[PDB]
Amino acid sequence: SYDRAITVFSPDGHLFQVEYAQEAVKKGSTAVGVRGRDIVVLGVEKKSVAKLQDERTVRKICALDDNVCMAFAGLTADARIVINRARVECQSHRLTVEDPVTVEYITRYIASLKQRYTQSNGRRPFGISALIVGFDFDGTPRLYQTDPSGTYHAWKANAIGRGAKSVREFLEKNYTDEAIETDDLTIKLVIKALLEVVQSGGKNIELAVMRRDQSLKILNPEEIEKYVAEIEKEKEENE
Amino acid sequence: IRALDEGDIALLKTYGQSTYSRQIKQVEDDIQQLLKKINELTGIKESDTGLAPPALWDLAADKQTLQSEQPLQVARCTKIINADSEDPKYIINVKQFAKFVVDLSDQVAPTDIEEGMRVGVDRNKYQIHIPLPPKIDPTVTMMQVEEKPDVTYSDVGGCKEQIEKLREVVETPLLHPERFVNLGIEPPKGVLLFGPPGTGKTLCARAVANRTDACFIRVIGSELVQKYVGEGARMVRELFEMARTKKACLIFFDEIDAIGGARFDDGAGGDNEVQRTMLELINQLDGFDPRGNIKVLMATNRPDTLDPALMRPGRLDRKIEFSLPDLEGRTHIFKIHARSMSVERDIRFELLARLCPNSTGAEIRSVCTEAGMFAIRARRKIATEKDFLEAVNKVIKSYAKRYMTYN
Amino acid sequence: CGKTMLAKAVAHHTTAAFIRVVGSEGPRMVRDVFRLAKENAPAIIFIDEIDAIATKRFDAQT
Amino acid sequence: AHHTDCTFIRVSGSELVQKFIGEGARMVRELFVMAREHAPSIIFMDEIDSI
Amino acid sequence: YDRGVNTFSPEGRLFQVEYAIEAIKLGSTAIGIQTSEGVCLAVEKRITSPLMEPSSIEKIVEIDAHIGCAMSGLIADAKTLIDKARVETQNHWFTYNETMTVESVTQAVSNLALQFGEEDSRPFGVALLFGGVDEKGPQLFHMDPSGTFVQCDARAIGSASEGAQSSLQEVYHKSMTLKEAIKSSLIILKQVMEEKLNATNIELATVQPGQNFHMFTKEELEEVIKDI
Amino acid sequence: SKLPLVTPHTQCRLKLLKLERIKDYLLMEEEFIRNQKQEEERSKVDDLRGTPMSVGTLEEIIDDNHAIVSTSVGSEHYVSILSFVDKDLLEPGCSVLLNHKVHAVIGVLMDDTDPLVTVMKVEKAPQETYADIGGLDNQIQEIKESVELPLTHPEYYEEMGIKPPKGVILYGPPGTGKTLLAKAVANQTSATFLRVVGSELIQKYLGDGPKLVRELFRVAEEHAPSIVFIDEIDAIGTREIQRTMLELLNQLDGFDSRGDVKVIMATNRIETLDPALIRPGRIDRKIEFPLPDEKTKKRIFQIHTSRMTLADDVTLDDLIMAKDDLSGADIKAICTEAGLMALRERRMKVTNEDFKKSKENVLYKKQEGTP
Amino acid sequence: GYSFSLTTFSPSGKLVQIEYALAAVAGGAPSVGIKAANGVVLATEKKQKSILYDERSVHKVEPITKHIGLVYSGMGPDYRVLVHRARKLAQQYYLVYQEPIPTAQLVQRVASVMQEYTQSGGVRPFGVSLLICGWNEGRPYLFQSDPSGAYFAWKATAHGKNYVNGKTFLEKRYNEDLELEDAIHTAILTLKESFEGQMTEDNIEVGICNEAGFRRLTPTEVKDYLAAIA
Amino acid sequence: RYDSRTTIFSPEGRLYQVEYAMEAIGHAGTCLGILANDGVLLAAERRNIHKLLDEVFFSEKIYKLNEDMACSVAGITSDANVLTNELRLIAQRYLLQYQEPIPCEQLVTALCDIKQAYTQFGGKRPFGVSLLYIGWDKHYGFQLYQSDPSGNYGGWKATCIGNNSAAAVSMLKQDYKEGEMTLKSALALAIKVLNKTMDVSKLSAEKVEIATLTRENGKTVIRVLKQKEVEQLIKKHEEEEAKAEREK
Ligand SMILES: Nc1ncnc2c1ncn2[C@@H]1O[C@H](COP(=O)(O)OP(=O)(O)O)[C@@H](O)[C@H]1O
Ligand SMILES: Nc1ncnc2c1ncn2[C@@H]1O[C@H](COP(=O)(O)OP(=O)(O)O)[C@@H](O)[C@H]1O
Ligand SMILES: Nc1ncnc2c1ncn2[C@@H]1O[C@H](COP(=O)(O)OP(=O)(O)O)[C@@H](O)[C@H]1O
Repeated sequence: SYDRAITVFSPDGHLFQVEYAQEAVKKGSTAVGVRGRDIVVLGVEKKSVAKLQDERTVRKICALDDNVCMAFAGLTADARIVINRARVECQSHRLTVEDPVTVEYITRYIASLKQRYTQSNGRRPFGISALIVGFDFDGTPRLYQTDPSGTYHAWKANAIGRGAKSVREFLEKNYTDEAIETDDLTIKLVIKALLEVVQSGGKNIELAVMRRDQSLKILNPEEIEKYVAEIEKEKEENE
Repeated sequence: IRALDEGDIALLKTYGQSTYSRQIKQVEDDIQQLLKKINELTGIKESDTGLAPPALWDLAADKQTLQSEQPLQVARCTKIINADSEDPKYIINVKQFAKFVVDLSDQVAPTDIEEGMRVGVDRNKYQIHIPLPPKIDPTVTMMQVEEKPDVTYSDVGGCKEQIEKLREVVETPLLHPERFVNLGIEPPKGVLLFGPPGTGKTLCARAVANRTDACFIRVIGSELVQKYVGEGARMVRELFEMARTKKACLIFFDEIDAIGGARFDDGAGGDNEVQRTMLELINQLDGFDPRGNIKVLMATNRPDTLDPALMRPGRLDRKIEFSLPDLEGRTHIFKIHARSMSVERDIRFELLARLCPNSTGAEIRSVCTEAGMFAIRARRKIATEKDFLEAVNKVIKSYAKRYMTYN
Repeated sequence: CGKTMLAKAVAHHTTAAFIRVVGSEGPRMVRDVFRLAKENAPAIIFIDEIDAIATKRFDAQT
Repeated sequence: AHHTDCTFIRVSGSELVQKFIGEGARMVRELFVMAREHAPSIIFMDEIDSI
Repeated sequence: YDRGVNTFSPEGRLFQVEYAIEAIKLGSTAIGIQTSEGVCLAVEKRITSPLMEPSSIEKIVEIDAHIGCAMSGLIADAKTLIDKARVETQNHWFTYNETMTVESVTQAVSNLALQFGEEDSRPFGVALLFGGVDEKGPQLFHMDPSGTFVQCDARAIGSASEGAQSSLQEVYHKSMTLKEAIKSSLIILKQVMEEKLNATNIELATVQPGQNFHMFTKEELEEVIKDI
Repeated sequence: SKLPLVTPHTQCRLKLLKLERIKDYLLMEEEFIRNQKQEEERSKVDDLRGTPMSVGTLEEIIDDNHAIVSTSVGSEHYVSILSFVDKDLLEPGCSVLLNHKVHAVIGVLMDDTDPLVTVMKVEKAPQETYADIGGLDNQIQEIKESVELPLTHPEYYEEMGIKPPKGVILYGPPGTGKTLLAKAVANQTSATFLRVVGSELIQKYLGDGPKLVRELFRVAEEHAPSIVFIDEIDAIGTREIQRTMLELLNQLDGFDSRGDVKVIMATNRIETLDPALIRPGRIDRKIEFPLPDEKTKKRIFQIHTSRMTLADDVTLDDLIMAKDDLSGADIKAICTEAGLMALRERRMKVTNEDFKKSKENVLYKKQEGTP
Repeated sequence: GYSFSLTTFSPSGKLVQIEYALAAVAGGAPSVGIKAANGVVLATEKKQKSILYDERSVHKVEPITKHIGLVYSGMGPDYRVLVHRARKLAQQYYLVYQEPIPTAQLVQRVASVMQEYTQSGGVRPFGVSLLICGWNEGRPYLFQSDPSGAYFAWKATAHGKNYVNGKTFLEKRYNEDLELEDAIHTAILTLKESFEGQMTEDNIEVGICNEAGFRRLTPTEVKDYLAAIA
Repeated sequence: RYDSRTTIFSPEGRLYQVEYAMEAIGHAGTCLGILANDGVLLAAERRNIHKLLDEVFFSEKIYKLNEDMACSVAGITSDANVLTNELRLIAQRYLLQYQEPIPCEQLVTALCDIKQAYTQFGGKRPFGVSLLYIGWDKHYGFQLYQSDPSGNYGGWKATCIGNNSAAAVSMLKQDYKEGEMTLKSALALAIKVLNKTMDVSKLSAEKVEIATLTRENGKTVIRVLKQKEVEQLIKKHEEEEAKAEREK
């Protein structure tokens, strides 16, 4: 009894289709999220504006809350679908619940949606993983990751996509146990990670910052290039 | 871009050279041609022949025997006419040559010649004079072990009950037939060994072969499985005949799962031929005619897969289970493997055994070896408990070797 | 209707040798019959009801 | 193949399939055996997309 | 006989949920001990990286202020089972005001587990261990994807459950104090499973009849580490 | 025998001097050979084996000097053995020279049968060396400890009482140098090298698979110090094919004593390998071949572009940089295609931009798929 | 091939089942529909297996509305279910908009239902090619719909057995300023070319749309055009 | 089999069926949205080639969603028809709810979302249609969008799909113009790319269908080009190639 399906198990017990969804996520581009001392930063790479293409339309970073934002890496159609579901869920929770939305609740909602979409015949699972950063952890920053297995986890800093194997080790190489003072330093570390882009140019990295109390903040290419220059100056110290 | 015009390659390979090009390529061509000249001058190398050390051989006896004796041809005997038993007459078959009616020589006797019997015969009269042994297939006769492995029962760890019960059948009746005969009991004649891979089944077979003292024949699945039909059955026939020739014999089948697969028909006939071979075997073990003093050993990793007729007692009388070693067995095998090494005297082996998960004896030998490589890579002439713990870690983590399906 | 009759009659009147294979009878067979045809220079090959093997090509599954 | 004076060897991908396991491997390896024994040569696989 | 549970093999065995037991096997282990002093659960995290928040992996959970749970297998299906157990306890207590017997919690979760070919998906590839207390006794229970459940005094589930179960069987008796049973569980998990104890990859949860608070063990493993 | 290895490769007079040294020596060979008994032994033996002598097969040996021999007509003859024939060199299946008239055994002929495995004996390792491979140092020490050190210096293991490791699997993405490392270790220790490519042991004939592996191990042990390489073991590794697996596993672990032959098995899909073939008892050494890092990539670029004429403007670092996206084979592809691109525009001295567009085009041809 | 299932794509992007339906089409009854300067003429044959079959009992040209005439490719029962659906759809449009259904719009709705049958894994499309003649706002319209759900406008066309000859015929035997009488003559001529065997009042039936109204020919008129003419 | 059902991934995670839908789009008639400012255009040459084709609508490729919205068609004919009807339905929903014109990106996302939902569920065949949108809205004004069967959508200033789509986008990136490249230059470039992609020497007027949106009175107009304007456009391009010849 090989896989051939979504709701049957291999003789050793593994469900192969969720693994195939994991591989489909692995095909996607890089996405490395972190949480700092107070702020959370994000940087997406491999924009690859195709001359006639205008980059803005694709919206590789999307915000669906009073304050929460990131896209979902993988197939962008499932990304837009889950974007619509996240909009609906966050607005409904804010309108219906006595208190506003929290990052844990929306992360659990997304995980449960993926699980309930997987747990049936004739229903293709969402082959997309995401990195959620929220503000209201009782006024603290925190980061979650969502996996098409309908699973959610809480990272201090995580990477998914084409560089998932690499950047994570990079994180394990230098994610400072000292909480990042001057969260601009954490943003510079994120820029250094984005220097490991699929094109590695660093001139088209789209970055977002949110200080756990602020709304969504977007970093323009020139000011992001300023942090890239600071990181390059730090790197040139080896002389 | 235009293609490389002949002038373009000319200038490409001319302008870009060093001022050395001509000399060193010409010198290389001289290398090649001088090599060929040396080869032709020295001639070809003498392939030679046998020709044992010169002082060992010849004597005029060699040529005298060559010019005096007869290069006898070999013929299948058949149908002793025995028309009057004063001169019996025989039929002979010279393979791919002919069939003759012949008589004995002045040397051989009628009692010395039987039907078939693969006799020899002269080259022009075709009179029969030599008793020759029957044709045993070479690919069957090389199967006899001819050399005992360097393993004893003391090298097998933990399986005291298994080795006792197997020696009860494969060793005790040969060593002490008196116990069985004076008590008037018939001992078992077939032992099957089953268990997970790497538990020591082939090691037990090696120990038995070392302590057998009788004719021991190993058997492997690939040996029996020929391409042509019936040929494997033929080899098993010859193998059992060979076993009958010996005064008692031991037959060992390693991984009999290769041939003993249960018979099935609906698969468009299935493998069938392998089933035919194992059917000839299932007859030879117990069919018409008593098997003889032939005690038989099979070891397999899939006991349930074999055909039920092969599991049947009277052909497989005693079935033995080699399970994963217990803590005491793990300690014992660790001792046994550590006997040969140069290690610390104070190695607390039972600690290592209780660090071991449900590890087969193959894993024990592997971790012992990994400690050996740790010591050697450290260039130390003594293996230490630290080396053993790194070996345990290496082996266990290697066997353990996204995985988000876990809890 | 006489396809095989008329092919046979043409072969008999001419110096040709008449080889015949029915389409219900893989590509190795086609190469073999063509090679056999080559062995006799004026030979004639006849395929009977070739439609079974010469049906329209699409994306084939099995 | 004609102009470069190298030998021409042709084996179609449809010819590669065969009805038995262990034959395509053998046939390809021995095809390159003829390729090497003929020395300067070109190997053609017409309709390699069939496999 | 591979499409689903609705097919019977010649030996009667459904060739779908044996793979569910094998899916129990692929998951990380969980240990449970039932003692007169208290019922305890131990759980291995199998932590991929220290950048992970170790508590984020919910392989040890609190069903209610009188019952905790550990489990092995698939984490999402386990979380669904845990959610049902919690809402069942909430509803039953809010309605009847009587404490939910842990066995009743197992019954409800098992009845959910019987919802793949019994109505109108697939078996829940996860096995659970419950440890709870009630007005009539402290209990430990185990259940599997098949929907069956059993009362156990010392149970091991997940990967390498055989060796840990053998050690747990050999060390267990009916008169252990919770301290000695806990310590035996920790030393067994240390020797067989991964390594020396640490707060990053192992978790403990104990339940006592008179203690509805602090159902877990947290930020106090230090006294263990030096004295283990 | 072969020529020495001249190890300048740039066109310099050092290369010349080495060459004319070699020419001097070969010319002395020519001189010496051009500037140019046992008739009793010959008159006895080579006249007893009166020409011509037929070639047949030995089947059985019955007496000290009596044996059964078949010939190409298929007939069977009980003949005598002359004393000069080495008895220990005679066994069933051996090719034997026979007197034409009286068919008497007059010597053993060195074997010229079993053609296929005779071809796969290759022994043609010397195209590479540990030199040709750069950066795979952990793998190098691992395989050295496993197979190379026991062959070169079994003294350490015998003194330690250690039975050496008896199986190695190499794994990793393709183009990482597993085959190169196997050939290189075959070159370092001149033990006979045996290579057999995966699926090629899968055969249509029912016996041919296990039979082929049996004869390959037979020839390997016949050569005694030997290394056997099975690349893409996955083709077999992942009843008949399982029976070939059983044959190989038993040839590894099973009865008899194997001795000195070492086994290297290379796979691209190690995780798909069946548990049986990965024997903890036999296969204790699994060597991963990761995609090369920055240092390893730099080493491979230097190794491959070393033999090419290079311009000054080539900045190797921008080629090395980005990530571990590719393997050594891809690096060789970039070097080769950069050579062709320099050739088209008529450079015999490749430049930096050549490598830049070469890596760009390779990355274009690397993988595919709709966005 | 990829024909046993209707709801899947082939590697080349073809859904083989619907061209199988189109192969069922053009294997059925031959028929030709042309557009004249004033009106639209659709002609189809009536030839059964045996003389017992009273052919007048089964009309093939059916008036969807007094201004719409409909002909099919030969798939009888599928044509009947589809023509019932088309009649009901035309009635819905006639009552909703209080105006008669446009010919192009009617064909659009019919092809929409056709497409509705081109999905799921337990149904099959009606392998029928539909020729629709109509009058709308003083303009004549001839449309063709096919089981794939597609529809197109033809000045002249034909389908059924031997349809390529009808295509060539309407290629060289047509001009857009044909009068109605000459249009019917062209239709019966291409019917003669496409059909095998002679025809009488029994063997053909024709429907003509004129801007005042549509009407199916009486067999006597069908013989008047087919016999004693051409 | 993996490729038989849309809900099964490859072991690499790729989906075969939507890929087959794109290779289907490979057969589609060449059609592009051209690069224009202060205006936009959707040229779509008709693959329909036969004398007796009536083309009574005079438009079968470009469909007007509203006087500020037009869409192109490249895919399965019936799927395209039902999809265009669904576009008009969704625009009607948005307008009836808000009494405001729908933004380009919102409508495009809505259609692509329902397409993805249809592809996601089992027992249903993915819509083998890719399409282009030309529109003007409050938020961004002139916009051209491209959408695929998978439900992916994006913004392109100049793009082409259908027959030789890769070649078309290639020469569009070759002689790419920006800024002062107004609507008339867009017509010229569209004529150039259509003559290059199509095999017809002296490309015929009836073979090509062109439409364009321009902001008149702030209420906007979408004009589908009639025969005459296409005629002198093609003739002017022919004499422009003649002028390019005159340079030699
Ligand atoms: N109980 C044991 N005592 C000593 N050595 C053992 C034991 N079990 C396994 N080994 C070692 O591991 C190897 C096991 O091989 P074995 O299990 O006999 O192969 P197979 O499973 O094919 O019969 C032996 O070579 C032996 O050296
Ligand atoms: N025109 C014919 N005249 C006489 N006999 C015929 C004719 N056509 C067919 N037959 C008979 O039919 C038999 C088989 O015909 P065959 O040549 O196989 O026709 P086809 O090739 O069309 O099947 C012949 O034995 C022959 O007697
Ligand atoms: N570390 C390396 N050093 C030098 N060459 C390498 C290296 N890795 C790969 N190569 C190149 O790749 C090829 C070997 O690929 P390899 O990985 O051995 O194939 P396989 O995957 O079949 O074992 C050789 O041509 C070699 O030049």
